Amino acid sequence: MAIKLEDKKAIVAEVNEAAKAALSAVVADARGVTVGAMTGLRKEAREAGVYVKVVRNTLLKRAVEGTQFDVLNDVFKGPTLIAFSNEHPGAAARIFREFAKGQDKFEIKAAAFEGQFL
Amino acid sequence: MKVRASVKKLCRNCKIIRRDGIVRVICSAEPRHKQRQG
Amino acid sequence: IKLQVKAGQANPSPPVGPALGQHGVNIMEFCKAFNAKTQGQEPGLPTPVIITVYSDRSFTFETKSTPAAVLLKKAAGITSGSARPNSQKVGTVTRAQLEEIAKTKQADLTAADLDAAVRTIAGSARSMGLNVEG
Amino acid sequence: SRVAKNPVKLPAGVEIKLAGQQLSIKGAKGALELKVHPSVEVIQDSGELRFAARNGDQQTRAMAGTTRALVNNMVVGVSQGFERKLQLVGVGYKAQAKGQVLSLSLGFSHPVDYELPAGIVAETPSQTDILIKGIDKQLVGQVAAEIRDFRPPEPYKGKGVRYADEVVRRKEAKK
RNA sequence: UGUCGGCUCAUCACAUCCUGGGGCUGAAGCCGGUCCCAAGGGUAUGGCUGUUCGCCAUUUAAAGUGGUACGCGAGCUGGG
RNA sequence: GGAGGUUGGCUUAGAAGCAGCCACCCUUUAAAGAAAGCGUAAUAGCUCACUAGUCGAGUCGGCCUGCGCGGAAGAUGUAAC
Ligand SMILES: [Mg+2]
Ligand SMILES: [Mg+2]
Ligand SMILES: [Mg+2]
Ligand SMILES: [Mg+2]
Ligand SMILES: [Mg+2]
Ligand SMILES: [Mg+2]
Ligand SMILES: [Mg+2]
Ligand SMILES: [Mg+2]
Ligand SMILES: [Mg+2]
Ligand SMILES: [Mg+2]
Ligand SMILES: [Mg+2]
Ligand SMILES: [Mg+2]
Ligand SMILES: [Mg+2]
Ligand SMILES: [Mg+2]
Ligand SMILES: [Mg+2]
Ligand SMILES: [Mg+2]
Ligand SMILES: [Mg+2]
Ligand SMILES: [Mg+2]
Ligand SMILES: [Mg+2]
Ligand SMILES: [Mg+2]
Ligand SMILES: [Mg+2]
Ligand SMILES: [Mg+2]
Ligand SMILES: [Mg+2]
Ligand SMILES: [Mg+2]
Ligand SMILES: [Mg+2]
Ligand SMILES: [Mg+2]
Ligand SMILES: [Mg+2]
Ligand SMILES: [Mg+2]
Ligand SMILES: [Mg+2]
Ligand SMILES: [Mg+2]
Ligand SMILES: [Mg+2]
Ligand SMILES: [Zn+2]
Repeated sequence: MAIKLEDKKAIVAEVNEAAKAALSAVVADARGVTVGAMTGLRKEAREAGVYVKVVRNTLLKRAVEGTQFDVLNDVFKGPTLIAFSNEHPGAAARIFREFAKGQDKFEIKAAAFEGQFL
Repeated sequence: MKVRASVKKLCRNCKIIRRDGIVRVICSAEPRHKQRQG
Repeated sequence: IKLQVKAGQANPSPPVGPALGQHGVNIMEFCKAFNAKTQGQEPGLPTPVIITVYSDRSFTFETKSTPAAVLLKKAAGITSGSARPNSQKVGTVTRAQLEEIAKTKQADLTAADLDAAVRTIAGSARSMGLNVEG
Repeated sequence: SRVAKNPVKLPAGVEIKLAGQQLSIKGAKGALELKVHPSVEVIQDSGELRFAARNGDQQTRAMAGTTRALVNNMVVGVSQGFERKLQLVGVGYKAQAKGQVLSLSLGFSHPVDYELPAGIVAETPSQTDILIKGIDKQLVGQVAAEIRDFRPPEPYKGKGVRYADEVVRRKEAKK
C-alpha cells in the first residue's frame, strides 16, 4: 500500500501536470486483459503518442483541478484506463478501435476531445 | 485426530476454535492437522 | 504448449520429449518445418519454439532467434558460466556488442524501448562473472 | 455488529405479524414461519424490519446477528424455496423419487428407503442427481446431510453421494 | 502380627488382551500401525523345574496389567 | 491480473521460480521474489506474495496486570467443602 508521503500525494500531481498537454482522452474498463495484450497495446503509446496509464480513482478525480477533463467527474468510477493523447491531437481513440476490435473488453467509458462529455 | 497438551497451527488453513470447553484445531487442507486438548 | 524442436531434425522424440504432453501433435509432422528451421534457426543448437493446437494436434511452430545466454556465449565464446557468482570470472567485452546483439535479439520478443534491453541482456550475464566497466 | 444493523428489506408480497416477541411470516408457496425471539431482542416494524439489542451484554450482541440471519432466512424461504443438490458417483448408483419416499442404490445387499419429512419434496432429474427443495434452510440442510451420510465420498475413487458444491479430497495408493 | 510356591474361593481399578464405537494413516481390497471412547461379559492345556517367572509343544476371538498382610495355613498342602 | 530476458549458473540424461551450492539484476507498468506453499520422472498445470475496481467506518498486533480453562489415570463406597 502506497503511503501518503512516499506516493499517493505526488503521483496525483504528476498526471495533473501531464493533464494540461493533451487534446483527447479515452477512458476504458480495462479489466481482464492479459499482460501481453496490454503490452501489445502498451507498444503503441510510444509510436502514435499517448499517455496511457492506470491510477487510483479518487486520485484521478482530484487530479483534474487543472481544468483539463473536468467533464469526466461524473464518469470517474469503476476501472480506469486513462489514455491522454497529447501529441497528434486524438489518434488514440482510433487505436482504441483497433484495440477493442480483437477483444471483448475495452468498453471505453468516454472520450474527452476538448471540452466534451463524450 | 492428534491429542496433545500443546496444540497449534501447522499451516495457513488451520484454525483455533473453542468447542464446548476444549481447544481444537480444524484444517480444511490436511486432515492430519486436526488436534484436540491443549 | 511450450516445447522445443531440434533445427533440421524433428524425428528424435527423446530429444524433445515428443508425443506425450499438453497436446497430441504428431512427431513426424514437425519434420516438415524442420527444413525451414536450419542455418538461420540456430543450426546445431536446441532452439525452443512453443506449440499450439488449432483443432486437434496442429503444427503451430514458433521462432526464437537467439537467447541471452545463447547470444552471450556466441558473443564471448566461453564454455560455461560460474558455479559460484562473484567468485570466478571468465572475461567480457565492452558494452557495445550488447547493442548489436539486443537489436537483433529483442526485435519483438522484448518490450525494451531505448537502452532498456542493455540492462536486460547484461542481466543474464550479470551473475556469471566477467565484471564489466566499459 | 454489521450483521445486526443491516435491515431485512422485505419483498413485495410478504405478510408479517408481530404479537410481542413471537413472530409469524406469511408468503407465497409456503407460510407459517413461526419464531420466538429471546427477551433481549427488539423487532421494530417499519417499511422494513430492523433489529437492535436492549442490553449491552456480550451474549445479547451475539444474538442480535443471529435473529437477523434467522429472519432473513424466513423471508427468502417464503419467496424462494431453498434447495440443495446431491449427485451420486459410482457404477450402479441410482436414486428414484417416488412421492414421499426416496430409494437409493449405494452398493448394499438391500436397497435403502428414505422417508422424507413433511414439507420438503425430492426430485431426481437424472438417475444420479437429487434435488432437495423446501422453504426453511435447517430442514433442507438436515435432510440433505442425512442422505449424504448413507455413503459419504471416499478418497481413492471418489465414489459415494456428495454435495454438488463439495470438493472431495483425492489420493492414490503409493507405488 | 506364621514369610515362597501350589490348591480352593474370590473382590476391586483401568494404564483394554478379545468382543463394541470412532479419527488419522506412508489406509486399493483382505490384513495392519497409532491414538480416542468404553470395565458388560469373557480371558488355554501340557513337557522341564519346589519354582513365581522363563523356554518349548500344540490350541484360542483372546490367552490383559495391577491392588487386596507381594488377598486367602483358627480353609488344605509342605516340594523350597 | 498476477509477465518477458529467464530451462540463472554449476553439476545432473534431464532436473525448467519449487533435486543441492554463489550472489540474487533489469524493461513494461497496476503488480510481481532468479519466487513462499502443494505439485511433474523432469515439463505442464492450480495458487500465494504485490496491485486495479467493489462495498463505506473502524481495524491490526504487541506489552503490563486481576480472576478463570486444558495439561489431570487406581485399586471395599459418593470419598480432594
Ligand atoms: Mg457433544
Ligand atoms: Mg472401588
Ligand atoms: Mg480409558
Ligand atoms: Mg483391548
Ligand atoms: Mg483404527
Ligand atoms: Mg498411550
Ligand atoms: Mg472390560
Ligand atoms: Mg474384566
Ligand atoms: Mg464387573
Ligand atoms: Mg459399571
Ligand atoms: Mg445393559
Ligand atoms: Mg496346564
Ligand atoms: Mg517337578
Ligand atoms: Mg485362533
Ligand atoms: Mg487379581
Ligand atoms: Mg501372601
Ligand atoms: Mg494377585
Ligand atoms: Mg494348611
Ligand atoms: Mg501357604
Ligand atoms: Mg490345619
Ligand atoms: Mg487366616
Ligand atoms: Mg485367624
Ligand atoms: Mg482347620
Ligand atoms: Mg521340607
Ligand atoms: Mg490450572
Ligand atoms: Mg476410580
Ligand atoms: Mg483417587
Ligand atoms: Mg477404597
Ligand atoms: Mg470408585
Ligand atoms: Mg464442609
Ligand atoms: Mg459447612
Ligand atoms: Zn493445516
